[PDB]
Amino acid sequence: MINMTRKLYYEDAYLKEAKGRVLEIRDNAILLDQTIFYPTGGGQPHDRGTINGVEVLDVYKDEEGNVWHVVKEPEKFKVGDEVELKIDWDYRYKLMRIHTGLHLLEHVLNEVLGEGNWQLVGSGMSVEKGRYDIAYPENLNKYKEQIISLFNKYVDEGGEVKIWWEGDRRYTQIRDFEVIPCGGTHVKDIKEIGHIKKLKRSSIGRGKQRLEMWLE
Ligand SMILES: [Zn+2]
Repeated sequence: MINMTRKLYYEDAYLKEAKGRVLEIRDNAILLDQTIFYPTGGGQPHDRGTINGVEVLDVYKDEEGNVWHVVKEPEKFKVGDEVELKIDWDYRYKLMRIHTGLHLLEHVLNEVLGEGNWQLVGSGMSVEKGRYDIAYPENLNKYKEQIISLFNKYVDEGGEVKIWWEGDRRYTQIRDFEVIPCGGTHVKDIKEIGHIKKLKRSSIGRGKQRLEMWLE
């Protein structure tokens, strides 16, 4: 079935610039059939950049999961032909390190707090920091330092972050750690993440704690 806008970022291979035919249009929407521009959802913001040197402001998906690229100059595009794609690599790559960071934080937390003794409740990330909302009885702070040293240690050692599909479902995994059902864009190796720049703990309420992490 090709009625689904083929995606390239899932195959990323870190490809920065892309080129693919063009499909229908809306007010600002620009349905396509090729793209390196990651839509949204899963806590990983829509990376950005330029499509034909044009300004991309929003990038999401439709019910059938069709990537629409909300641009600034919609009055410079037809309705069928072909175009070039350019994405803010850095803003992208610095998101992968972050997103891949969170998965590692998941394992690390398992090791330190004990797999089972805590519950992930919320997630998501900004362009600079990442957030992991959790539900754990003890005031996390008493683990700040043990967590960071462990996060980093794994980093240095590095490890392959393999990814795959099992039909219409995509799974990911770091080394021999947790196998996660995430749907974002990850680095190929965690050594490509970097040590923690800062790990702030805060109480979000209802007894839920929030780990915000920053990378060097
Ligand atoms: Zn995730």
